[PDB]
Amino acid sequence: KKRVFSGIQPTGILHLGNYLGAIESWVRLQDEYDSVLYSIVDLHSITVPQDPAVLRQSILDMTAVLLACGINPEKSILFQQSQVSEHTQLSWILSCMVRLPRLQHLHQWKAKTTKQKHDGTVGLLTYPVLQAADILLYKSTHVPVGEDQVQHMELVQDLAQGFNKKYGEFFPVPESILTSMKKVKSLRDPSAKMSKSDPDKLATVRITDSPEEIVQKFRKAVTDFTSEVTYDPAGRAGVSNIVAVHAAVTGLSVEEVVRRSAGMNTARYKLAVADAVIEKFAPIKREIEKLKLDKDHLEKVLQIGSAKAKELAYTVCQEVKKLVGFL
Amino acid sequence: LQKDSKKRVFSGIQPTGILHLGNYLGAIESWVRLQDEYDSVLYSIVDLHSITVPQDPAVLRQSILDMTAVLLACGINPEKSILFQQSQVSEHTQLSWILSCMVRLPRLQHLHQWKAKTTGTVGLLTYPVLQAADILLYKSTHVPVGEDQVQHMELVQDLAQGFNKKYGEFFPVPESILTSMKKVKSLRDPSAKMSKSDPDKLATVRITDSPEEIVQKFRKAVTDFTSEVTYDPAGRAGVSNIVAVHAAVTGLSVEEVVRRSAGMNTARYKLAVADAVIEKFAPIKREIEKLKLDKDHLEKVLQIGSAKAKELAYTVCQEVKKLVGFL
Ligand SMILES: Nc1ncnc2c1ncn2[C@@H]1O[C@H](COP(=O)(O)OP(=O)(O)OP(=O)(O)O)[C@@H](O)[C@H]1O
Ligand SMILES: Nc1ncnc2c1ncn2[C@@H]1O[C@H](COP(=O)(O)OP(=O)(O)OP(=O)(O)O)[C@@H](O)[C@H]1O
Ligand SMILES: CNC1=NC(=O)[C@H]([C@H](C)c2c[nH]c3ccccc23)O1
Ligand SMILES: CNC1=NC(=O)[C@H]([C@H](C)c2c[nH]c3ccccc23)O1
Ligand SMILES: [Mn+2]
Ligand SMILES: [Mn+2]
Ligand SMILES: [Mn+2]
Ligand SMILES: [Mn+2]
Repeated sequence: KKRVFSGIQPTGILHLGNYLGAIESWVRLQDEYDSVLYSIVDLHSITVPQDPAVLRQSILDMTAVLLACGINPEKSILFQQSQVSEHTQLSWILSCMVRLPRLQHLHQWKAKTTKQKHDGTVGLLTYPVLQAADILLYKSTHVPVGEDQVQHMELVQDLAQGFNKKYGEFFPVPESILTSMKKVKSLRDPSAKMSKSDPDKLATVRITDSPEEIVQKFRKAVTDFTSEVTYDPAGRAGVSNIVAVHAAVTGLSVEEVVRRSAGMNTARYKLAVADAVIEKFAPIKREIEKLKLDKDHLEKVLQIGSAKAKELAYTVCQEVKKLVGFL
Repeated sequence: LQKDSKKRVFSGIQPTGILHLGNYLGAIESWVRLQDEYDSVLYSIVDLHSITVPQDPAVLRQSILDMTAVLLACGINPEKSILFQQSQVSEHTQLSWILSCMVRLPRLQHLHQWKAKTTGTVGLLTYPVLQAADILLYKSTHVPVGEDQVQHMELVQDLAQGFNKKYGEFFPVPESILTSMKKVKSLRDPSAKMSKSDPDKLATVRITDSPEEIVQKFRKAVTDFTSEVTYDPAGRAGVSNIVAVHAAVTGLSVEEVVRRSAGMNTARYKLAVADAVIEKFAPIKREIEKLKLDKDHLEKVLQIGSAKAKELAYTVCQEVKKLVGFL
């Protein structure tokens, strides 16, 4: 059977990259596939230190945001990763199949400075394995992610294959789902992806930002000194990112938005894109504001989702234990 | 040093391999005794730990049953202690993940066990973290182990303290219990500990060994060619190990066995120790043989024990989750 799985960390506020890279896919997917699971991955969150009150609130906030984006709990299973014990159990098993250098040499770790590598947690080092577990546990076939997680998907595939080699065919080898906006760039540093953890508030366009805030971020967005608007990602990273965003939020092609902007300079154009983003977000923000007020419902939503996931997970984990030799 | 009110003993053994003199003198004998000295005692067959070395599932399966027989035979009493299967309690890996988010890679890399085995998997690298979780999960205060695990125990204490520093005093900082026989030496290499994983059958005195086998192993035991029997670990490692075993099995002191052996050559002396070991093991071996006959009973003992552990564990893990911010 086919099944979609994807995850998002509760920490920070959901932004334009998350939305274009993945969340939009999630919403579409729920109507295309019979079985769909979306997880707020709180376990992944703590790979970096979290304040407990902040984390608790982020989970609630993310729940509101996802619902506001269109995730329907009648159609998908929206759940809290920590509430399903099986994730870590499978992760352990998987970790017994992975050599340390495989993890060390993943770009997301490898890129770090020697110091940063000395400072990061073992959880941070190992999250791809947990990620593999999150996916494999439900025998998922399709996984929507951003570009930064592609390498991890290969590991997930290798893990499925490796388990299968040993114990016989058990796990489907999952496939990534990527969008054109797989790597939305930071507004302030177009070399970098847009991130929830970016300390620079200007860089990141959040779902909950005011129109005034969004316009300002686009006003401050780094471009270049060419007046005309063109799409040229190698040449003009910031402008191209902005154009791409525009195309994505409008449903027009890059070629069309560039066409429509003739005679408009970048500076003006950037504010246009901001207006487009504001429109796309606006209904979502209205719903979030409504949802934020009923904590109980948000908690209930996760609880029920978590119960549904647990039923699925328990069954698989028992099968896994038998294959391994535990039972 | 241990000044928490509720005392609890925790210890674990890997199902894989054949229990040997070092396991028995180092740990297992202790366990039996402890079950009478402490009101709460947990002994875990740590199957999760075994798979840090790839296992054949049939072999692992059988190993678990066999370890259960061996422990019962040694005198572990399931109405006095909780004898359980690690894998049946999901909380261990849950806690382990959280702890792994509080430790850095170099700390793990520098551990002697890791360095020794890898001169290697993520699971192997991180077993000490799981070990900490195994202990901490039950708010255990006392941990009987051999010498080879002492370094790991210092990490367990550090992890408890780390968690406590962050979230408030929650975990007791456990203490090792060590015997005189904390490092029983290999009969063929007195510089090395006796190990289940040692390929050289002669080095290892197994619980299931025959009297002829045991006598031969002592006969072949490596030692010096000084005729008299003395205790001198620095200068006479092999002989001293044999003397120490003799004293442990008999209940007599090292100083006493040496005096009684006055007028005895080393060769005859070694065989005398062998006889003493055979006698100690003989009832245990008979019971093992009997217990192996009823697999349903062995399975049921673990099942019952695992259910008891699960209830204890669930309660703690929920508390931990609240502290962390998951709940
Ligand atoms: N700039 C981006 N463009 C497209 N997709 C993205 C972008 N940033 C994150 N994603 C995707 O969003 C999903 C959730 O990732 P995550 O929760 O780590 O968000 P994040 O913005 O990277 O936050 P953090 O900075 O805390 O890691 C993943 O599939 C990830 O690939
Ligand atoms: N030679 C020894 N002397 C005393 N205690 C030992 C000895 N070897 C192991 N132990 C103890 O026995 C317990 C179980 O360890 P374990 O199950 O790993 O046995 P092992 O013989 O080391 O097997 P392996 O070689 O597969 O690791 C631990 O507390 C360990 O410290
Ligand atoms: C720091 N952990 C992490 N970052 C990521 O981008 C992934 C995401 C959040 C993730 C965790 N489990 C998943 C399962 C399927 C798709 C994405 C994820 O994990
Ligand atoms: C390979 N894993 C491992 N080797 C050891 O000696 C320890 C033992 C078996 C262990 C696992 N969990 C424990 C909790 C308390 C005391 C010992 C252990 O772990
Ligand atoms: Mn991320
Ligand atoms: Mn419009
Ligand atoms: Mn060992
Ligand atoms: Mn006797």
